[PDB]
Amino acid sequence: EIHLIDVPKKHHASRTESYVALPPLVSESLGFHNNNTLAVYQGLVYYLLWLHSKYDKPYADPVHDPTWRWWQHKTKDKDYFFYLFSNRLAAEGIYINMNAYQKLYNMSGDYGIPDLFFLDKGNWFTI
Amino acid sequence: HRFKFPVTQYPVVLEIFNERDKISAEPPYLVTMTEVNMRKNWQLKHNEPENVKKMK
Ligand SMILES: *[C@@H]1O[C@H](CO)[C@@H](O[C@@H]2O[C@H](CO)[C@@H](O)[C@H](O)[C@H]2NC(C)=O)[C@H](O)[C@H]1NC(C)=O
Ligand SMILES: *[C@@H]1O[C@H](CO)[C@@H](O[C@@H]2O[C@H](CO)[C@@H](O)[C@H](O)[C@H]2NC(C)=O)[C@H](O)[C@H]1NC(C)=O
Repeated sequence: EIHLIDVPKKHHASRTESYVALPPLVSESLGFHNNNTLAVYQGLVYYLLWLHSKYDKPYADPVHDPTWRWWQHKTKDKDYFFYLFSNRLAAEGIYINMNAYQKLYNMSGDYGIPDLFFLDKGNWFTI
Repeated sequence: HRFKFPVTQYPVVLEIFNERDKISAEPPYLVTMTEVNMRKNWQLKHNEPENVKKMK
């Protein structure tokens, strides 16, 4: 048999930036999604990628991870919003979760030797 | 339990018991005080952080 152990992180080695955008929750008893719920999902994914594009501005900004500037003040109201959804009192029954739409830096997922490797000025890797 | 005239800053410690643990009462678990005997010469003082301004 042959095995690779002490493999190196695929996303760091291949230098890939990864986002996550999970669908908004629905209070419908059967769990189905309307066309308007899918429209909301569409717009939220678009706005995530829009921040991905606008993060390339020259000025640093105070906090890394661009999605911060999207949530900002709203992060203080989460319980309130969640309350209105738990008791199904919230508008069209949709729930927009802050943590659902964000850029992941470190995850432990698919492994093995990555295909691409990137090197810069004497940095090394091991297999 | 007996108390001396003015009772000031009497701490209402609320503990939630969850089998494995007992944690303190959190701001999501907002609470109400009532006096079942209908007396009304009492006051309750509390701090409001900007986590309940909207819940409250
Ligand atoms: C989801 O589908 C509904 C239809 O069930 C769309 O609502 C229609 O919108 C048009 C606008 O041109 C109206 O003429 C129709 O009368 C509407 N239908 C009803 C039943 O009122 C709705 O637009 C769709 N959702 C989205 C986001 O486009
Ligand atoms: C309720 O009374 C307690 C005292 O038992 C207060 O707790 C103190 O708060 C001050 C800050 O103002 C701290 O310096 C002390 O260390 C605290 N003591 C203890 C034992 O926790 C509490 O602040 C009071 N509640 C409110 C809303 O003011």
